[PDB]
Amino acid sequence: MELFLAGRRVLVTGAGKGIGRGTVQALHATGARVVAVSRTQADLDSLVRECPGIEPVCVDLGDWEATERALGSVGPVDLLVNNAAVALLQPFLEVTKEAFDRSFEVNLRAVIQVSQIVARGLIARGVPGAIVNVSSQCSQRAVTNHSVYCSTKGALDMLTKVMALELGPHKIRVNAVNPTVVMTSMGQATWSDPHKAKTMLNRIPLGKFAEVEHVVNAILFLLSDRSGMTTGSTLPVEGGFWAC
Amino acid sequence: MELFLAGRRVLVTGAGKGIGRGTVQALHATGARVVAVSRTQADLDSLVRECPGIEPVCVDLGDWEATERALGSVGPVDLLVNNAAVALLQPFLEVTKEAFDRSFEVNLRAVIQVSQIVARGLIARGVPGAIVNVSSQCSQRAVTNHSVYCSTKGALDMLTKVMALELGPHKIRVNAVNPTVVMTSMGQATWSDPHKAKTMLNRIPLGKFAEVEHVVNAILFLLSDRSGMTTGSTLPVEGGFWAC
Amino acid sequence: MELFLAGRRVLVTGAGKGIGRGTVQALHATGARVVAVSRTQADLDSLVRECPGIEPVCVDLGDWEATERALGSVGPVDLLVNNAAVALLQPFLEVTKEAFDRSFEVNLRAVIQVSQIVARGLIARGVPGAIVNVSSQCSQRAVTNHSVYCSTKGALDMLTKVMALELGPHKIRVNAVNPTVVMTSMGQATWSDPHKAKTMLNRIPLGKFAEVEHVVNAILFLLSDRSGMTTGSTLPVEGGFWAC
Amino acid sequence: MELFLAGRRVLVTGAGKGIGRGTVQALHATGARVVAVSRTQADLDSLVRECPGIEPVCVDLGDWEATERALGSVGPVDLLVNNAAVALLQPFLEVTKEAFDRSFEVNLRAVIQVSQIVARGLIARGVPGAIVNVSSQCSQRAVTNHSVYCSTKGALDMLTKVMALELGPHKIRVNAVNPTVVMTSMGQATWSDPHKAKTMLNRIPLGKFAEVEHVVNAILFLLSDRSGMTTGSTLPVEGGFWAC
Ligand SMILES: NC(=O)c1ccc[n+]([C@@H]2O[C@H](COP(=O)([O-])OP(=O)(O)OC[C@H]3O[C@@H](n4cnc5c(N)ncnc54)[C@H](OP(=O)(O)O)[C@@H]3O)[C@@H](O)[C@H]2O)c1
Ligand SMILES: NC(=O)c1ccc[n+]([C@@H]2O[C@H](COP(=O)([O-])OP(=O)(O)OC[C@H]3O[C@@H](n4cnc5c(N)ncnc54)[C@H](OP(=O)(O)O)[C@@H]3O)[C@@H](O)[C@H]2O)c1
Ligand SMILES: NC(=O)c1ccc[n+]([C@@H]2O[C@H](COP(=O)([O-])OP(=O)(O)OC[C@H]3O[C@@H](n4cnc5c(N)ncnc54)[C@H](OP(=O)(O)O)[C@@H]3O)[C@@H](O)[C@H]2O)c1
Ligand SMILES: NC(=O)c1ccc[n+]([C@@H]2O[C@H](COP(=O)([O-])OP(=O)(O)OC[C@H]3O[C@@H](n4cnc5c(N)ncnc54)[C@H](OP(=O)(O)O)[C@@H]3O)[C@@H](O)[C@H]2O)c1
Repeated sequence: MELFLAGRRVLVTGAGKGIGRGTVQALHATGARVVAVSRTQADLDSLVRECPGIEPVCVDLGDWEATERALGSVGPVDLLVNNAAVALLQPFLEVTKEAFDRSFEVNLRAVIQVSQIVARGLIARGVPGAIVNVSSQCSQRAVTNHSVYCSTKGALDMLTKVMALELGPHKIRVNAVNPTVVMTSMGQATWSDPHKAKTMLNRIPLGKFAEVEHVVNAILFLLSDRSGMTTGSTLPVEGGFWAC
Repeated sequence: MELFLAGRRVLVTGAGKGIGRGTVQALHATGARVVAVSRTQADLDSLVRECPGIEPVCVDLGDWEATERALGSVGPVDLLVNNAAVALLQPFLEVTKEAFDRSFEVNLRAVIQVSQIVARGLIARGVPGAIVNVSSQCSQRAVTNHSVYCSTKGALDMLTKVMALELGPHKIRVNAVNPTVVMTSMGQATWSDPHKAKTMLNRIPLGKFAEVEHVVNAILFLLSDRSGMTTGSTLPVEGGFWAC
Repeated sequence: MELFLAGRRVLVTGAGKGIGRGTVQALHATGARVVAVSRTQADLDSLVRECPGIEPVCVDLGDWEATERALGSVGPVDLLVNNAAVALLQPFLEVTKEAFDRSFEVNLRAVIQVSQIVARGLIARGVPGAIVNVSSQCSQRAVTNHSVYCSTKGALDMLTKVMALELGPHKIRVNAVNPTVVMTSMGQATWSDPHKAKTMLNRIPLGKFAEVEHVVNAILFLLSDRSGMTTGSTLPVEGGFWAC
Repeated sequence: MELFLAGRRVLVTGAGKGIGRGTVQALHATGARVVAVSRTQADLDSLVRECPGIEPVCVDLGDWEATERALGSVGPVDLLVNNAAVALLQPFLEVTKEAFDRSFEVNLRAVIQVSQIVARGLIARGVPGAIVNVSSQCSQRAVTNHSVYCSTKGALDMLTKVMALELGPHKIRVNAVNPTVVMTSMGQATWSDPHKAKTMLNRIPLGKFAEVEHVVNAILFLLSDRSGMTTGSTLPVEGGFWAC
């Protein structure tokens, strides 16, 4: 199934590691032009060696002012993957103002700002496009010590819906993907305990956590014209965790 | 994106018309071996002329005993699309025992029976597979005169979930697709009035009804290993109707 | 908080045992006039001794023709609790035509028929009313061996929604309550194993199953004018099971 | 139905106007002791005249530091209603950093902080309690120019779920209410146009917007032991808007 992603310009946030990195790798492989945005220079340096031709942008996306300046003259961008996020885990009764603020600045505010920059561009050019927001299984199911992170992802699901409503007339589709634990730096920080992960694994009908490739495939399908009547959705990549 | 559907054996119900017909057409074009099951012989005759080498099975899927007999020695089936359904529309206070019975027999009990036949075969062979159930935007939003139809589709969503739970350990994924109005015989029976369709259209961010191709694309993605951590889901093909 | 249920005429199905029995008991204590409908005569005999002045109607609600005949001259009914149901548990691959048919006949088609009888009466009289459908935590989460039962309850949720839509203009509200395990004959048939119940209990934030009183309280709130802008809803009585 | 709210100490945020004000009025009428928290002194002055004995606290709840200082020695609080919110409406492509920040500080961060203060108190005293979060119909359905406000409410729904999970062991229930337009200063700012409200009204089965009394009744029921197995829920007070 040809997705018709070849030659199109794609911006990926949180491109340094895990899902964002895999997404840049897949897009570069299929002949897309990629803008790779991430917080840590070393991650972008190695990525550009692996994927020659991608345009690295090193910026902290929790910084509205710095984001605007860095994504300033990004150029035409046809397709957008909002993947950058932080998981700042604290028991509810220990949540701090600082962890709340940081989480919403990165996981949600930056989704607004980057998507605005991309959408404005598409509309000015009079051309259709697509946005995928990387949410989570946790966007619709609570997990201990994830009050902030779950709230950002629940917010992100709804944000996705409003964006879909308002951008649909401009032929811009906006979807979310919702993965279970993916063993990456985030995933194997706290799910690295074989029995903390055990209780969750028992709740997953397919009996396993998600690979980066599972998430990337879902993102690519949602970016493509193959999903041309899908907008405002939350596509689960969690092995049936939501079902039971 | 290669879906790896070439050579696999696929059974599609309600193959005679609309979405099921389009699904047969797409699968045959990609090199799958198809078992086309539908109620009306003429539909199947023409489809075999269009798609030489498909195996037609003419049966009324509302008939448990006749389905068992017809789908008896169907052979190895790796993939299953449960698409046959009836939309018997009556105001709630006019709902009849007959309309209820027929609707549940075709729209749900046949999903069980045909899925058992295929699943039992997969388990005997010890091989993975996938099932797609064609649901509806109505599975989750009520529409006047659709009390029975809405209930079958709401049931079918939850059926998809239990099937996902129980078949997951056998590496069989089970997903639903949930289209808005598709202008087919069913779609353009009652949504043929330009203002009955107008109120719904105003609720769709993408400002249009779904084409058969939109639904087939989602089906083919959910059948393929590209959607390998998606099970128990309800993938909307409704232009954003659920979102707003 | 006065619910203004004194003097109103209430019909309750499955009144013989568990939740329906408790509902009759509570309503009779508050001064409602109750029509108690249930399958087994002995259950109704004892309940009328406990609750003198209730009107017993012994009928099998799975029988459309017999229900029509029994609920024929029931008289003015202002409020309706659809509680009768069967839990026929079979592994998915063991589901039978008979179990499916029985389950849908009692759990759903009877909800339609009894609701039509009451609603038609309300509309003829030109007076407002309310209907409560007793659903399940299973309406929205799959449980092994509950493919049929889960599907009836998933259907019943969506039925509640269409009924709410169509009856709203007649000032008739229609809501569902969705309890977790309630230790009654149904609840303590299969959840009687202390470790089968253990895995579910660990998923309930309140760390316990529901008492009959919990469910009756939610029913009575949804019947009263206190819930006057609530219709089409699914009120969980599951200790937080859906939330996590 | 006695709710057993008499004599218990209840804190209500956004008590100055609309739903929060009605809630203080109802609680004061039933004999509860009320802490009334709101931004504008004049609103609290008049409230205390209407409801002698309530403890006014004038504070901007978007200010973490000022909140901590003001709700410092509040005293024992048994029950909590988080109602303060701002609706800062902007088209998606016009959303500003300032409107995002303000909305999340008030609508969500303050819910965290106030609920922490109350919960810590309950736990220190070893006593059960209840929290109700005033969300919205918009928490699960997108509305034009409400991207920020819808995202706060979607976040609030999820927050409610995590809080329910973590506080359930401490016998603290946490629920949300989700009203449609209530004609208050917020409601009749933008829904004051008789045809902007017309499209929404047509989508409401009960054919009307919510009164303050509808919301207050739902809050009281969720605060009471009558809803003793309900936690992590989102109780709609939107006349069936979600159903169709
Ligand atoms: N694995 C899981 O448990 C899991 C589950 C469900 C959903 N998700 C979601 O999946 C997505 C990807 O997560 P992952 O597991 O791939 O995480 P990861 O391995 O931690 O990758 C996240 C990437 O985002 C970048 N990033 C974070 N904050 C940033 C900021 N302020 N500015 C610029 N870049 C920033 C990170 O950079 P630095 O490392 O340089 O900070 C990193 O390159 C997220 O949206 C996450 O919420 C993850
Ligand atoms: N089109 C829409 O508006 C819409 C919207 C939401 C969901 N859906 C769902 O999409 C699927 C496809 O519908 P469609 O629009 O393509 O409908 P269609 O054009 O009416 O085609 C339905 C096909 O299923 C077959 N079928 C029906 N009952 C059968 C039975 N008892 N045994 C064997 N075959 C049977 C029909 O055969 P005969 O014609 O010979 O009876 C027909 O070939 C269904 O599951 C439907 O509910 C459709
Ligand atoms: N308890 C749980 O675990 C649980 C959990 C989630 C949801 N629910 C739902 O809660 C409701 C009440 O169940 P329960 O636990 O109270 O069950 P129960 O203790 O088994 O009582 C069910 C009552 O309904 C009656 N009934 C069943 N079929 C009938 C028929 N065809 N015609 C007339 N009466 C009939 C039964 O009569 P006979 O006994 O004479 O057959 C019995 O009096 C149902 O809608 C059930 O699905 C229960
Ligand atoms: N009516 C609707 O359209 C509608 C619909 C669905 C849900 N809701 C929700 O219902 C709840 C009540 O809204 P309403 O219609 O009653 O609104 P309202 O009439 O505007 O009342 C909101 C109250 O909250 C107070 N408040 C706002 N920000 C505050 C802050 N930073 N610190 C302290 N107090 C603050 C307001 O004070 P000032 O006026 O002094 O700022 C006011 O007294 C909210 O959670 C709202 O989101 C409203």
